[PDB]
Amino acid sequence: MQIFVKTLTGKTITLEVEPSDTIENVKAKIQDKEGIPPDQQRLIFAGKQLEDGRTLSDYNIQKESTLHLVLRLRGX
Amino acid sequence: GMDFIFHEKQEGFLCAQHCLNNLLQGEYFSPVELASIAHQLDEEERMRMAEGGVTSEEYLAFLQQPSENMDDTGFFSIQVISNALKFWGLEIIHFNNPEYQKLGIDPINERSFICNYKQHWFTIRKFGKHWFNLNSLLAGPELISDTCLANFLARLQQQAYSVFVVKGDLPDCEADQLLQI
Ligand code: NA
Repeated sequence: MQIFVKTLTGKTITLEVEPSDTIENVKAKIQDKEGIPPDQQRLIFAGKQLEDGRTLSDYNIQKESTLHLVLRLRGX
Repeated sequence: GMDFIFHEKQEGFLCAQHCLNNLLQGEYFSPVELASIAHQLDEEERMRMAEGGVTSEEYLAFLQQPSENMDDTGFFSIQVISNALKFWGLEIIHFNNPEYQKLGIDPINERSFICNYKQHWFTIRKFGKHWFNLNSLLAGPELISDTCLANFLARLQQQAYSVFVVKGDLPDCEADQLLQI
């Protein structure tokens, strides 16, 4: 299924994922696709920072759902 | 040396500000501008968290977390650098971005990059046909020869380094005008 990952800085990323995918897997997809390393990713959905070990299914994330991507990298 | 190049040397930890100022070639950015950019980014994140209810456990736990955009040592984030660049019509992306990489651009033909090494921001940019390192931790601007540039940016692969390419027409400055032909 298809979900959307909207950053705070303009870009919305369109991913192909499955409900049994873990947040960990999704972050790895985002790395594959966008080159953003998992460590620099904070993912938010419906008011909750998503935990790596749980699944999209666990969070009730469905087709056309929109997640939010906060990037974590500081300097200095 | 290299006096016609604008080079803001490192005051303590204000490296984001020197990085941006050195890229744009002047005193473009001040501490208040960047703190406000971070505060608004913080508020944007809070709004996304409030989607769950400002009374929920998750929301309240979040308010007890440090900012991801301006920490208590005064470090600014990639999101703040991003938004400061938008002021000037500039976009920024991980140099290792797979869509960008497919373009097949020779890095020698870009105009500016921003690097993050061990939590320090520095700029590398081109004036005329010449690449310079504009790192605030440096006595002064230093040439980087074309044969070296790509290899320099490839430090990405190290855990220590993150390398960004800044796309768009940079504002005009005396250094470009002097070094062009
Ligand atoms: Na890296």
